[PDB]
Amino acid sequence: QIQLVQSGPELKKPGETVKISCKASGYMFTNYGMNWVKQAPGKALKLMGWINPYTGESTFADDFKGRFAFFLETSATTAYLQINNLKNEDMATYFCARGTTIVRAMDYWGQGTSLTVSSAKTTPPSVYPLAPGSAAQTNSMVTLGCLVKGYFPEPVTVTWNSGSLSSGVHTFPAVLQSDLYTLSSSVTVPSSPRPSETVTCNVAHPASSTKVDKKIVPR
Amino acid sequence: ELVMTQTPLSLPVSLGDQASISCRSSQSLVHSNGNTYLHWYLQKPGQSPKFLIYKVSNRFSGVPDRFGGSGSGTDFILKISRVEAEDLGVYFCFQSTHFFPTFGGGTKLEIKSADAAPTVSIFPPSSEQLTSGGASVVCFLNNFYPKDINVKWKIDGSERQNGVLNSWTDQDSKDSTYSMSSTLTLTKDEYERHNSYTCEATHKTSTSPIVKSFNR
Ligand SMILES: CN1C(=O)[C@@H]2[C@H](C1=O)[C@]1(Cl)C(Cl)=C(Cl)[C@@]2(Cl)C1(Cl)Cl
Repeated sequence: QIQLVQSGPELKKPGETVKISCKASGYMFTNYGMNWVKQAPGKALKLMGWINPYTGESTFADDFKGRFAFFLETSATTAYLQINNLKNEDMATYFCARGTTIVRAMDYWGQGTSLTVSSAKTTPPSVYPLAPGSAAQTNSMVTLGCLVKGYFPEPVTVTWNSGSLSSGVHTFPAVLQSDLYTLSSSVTVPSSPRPSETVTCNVAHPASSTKVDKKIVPR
Repeated sequence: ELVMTQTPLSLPVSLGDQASISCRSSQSLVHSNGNTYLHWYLQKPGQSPKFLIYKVSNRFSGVPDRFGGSGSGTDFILKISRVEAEDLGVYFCFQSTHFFPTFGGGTKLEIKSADAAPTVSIFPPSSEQLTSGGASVVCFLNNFYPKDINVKWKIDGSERQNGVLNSWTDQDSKDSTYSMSSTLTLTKDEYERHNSYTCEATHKTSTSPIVKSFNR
């Protein structure tokens, strides 16, 4: 019954302000405090603070002063986390979580809200074929790849042979290089079916409505 | 502030086996009121953290019998008698005895399997990237185990620790191995200034690094 449904992903530029909602249900919204937690990519959970119930007081960790606010629209049992004057270090995922006073802990957590802060403008990726460079060679299998470079924002969807190829593939998380993202994906197939049987990566970027195919030819 | 230190960072286990992880506070968590506010949470890849144990040894509703929390003062332990696949993920301890509640850094419960050397492949800058004025050399070190691996890049026989971006996949669903991608990005001028480009992988499966190179 208890549900904490958070608002969708956010894309903002430094200096802007963001409002992340947390819609609660299945419980008496006015009897529990709402906590907010920040988690930077692959890092530990960090408690930002919370907003007491019947009283309406908010506590903030030292790291979250001046630009942060907690408030709620009880008539709709929703809690908000407002971040003004966005900084790059504000980029992370945010969690809303119910607090249970007697135990001094958060019990039910929201699904999480990802926040990206960047001055970069939408940009479709550049897709390059990664075929072997005339060295090494024989054995039972061959690895091929595709470099998806210079796109924004995330994400990108990579498939091989329209998704028919699945077991031999490894698509890696994107990394930021100067306001822009780059990811790579490898596929390993038996050396007998290639180039005999075509192998092509398909890169799609919704953000910019982009769909690109790149057949891997002996480069 | 209360520092919560968890160990290990990664705990490889075989499903069905027992698992035990530690959480230590820089200050005793025993409150003046007698309670010890040390809790545990399970965060699954992509999912919201889940409430597991409260006040040291009390199981939150719905939490399986196999989860047991113990310890006192500054030292705590969370034990899983028989690990199931649903238990894999990152465990976090959290204290709220001392103003400004703090979390431990986490312990990732992963799968143990036999050692596996990485499969390393190097790819020179594509022709269309070059034409466009760019030059990235990519190296794949795939399906290896354990997860600890270091990759070095040498340009004309000398190490380059710059222009390098690395990315790592999560443990593989069907074979429990790990994979890494490392790409050396350099200016086209630079690329056209050197001949040899090598990708060196160091893994416990070998006394000698695995080297993949090409000379343009
Ligand atoms: C009301 N309220 C609070 O005072 C805080 C939060 C909350 O929901 C949590 Cl989740 C609970 Cl409950 C208590 Cl009490 C603390 Cl101090 C912690 Cl433990 Cl951070």
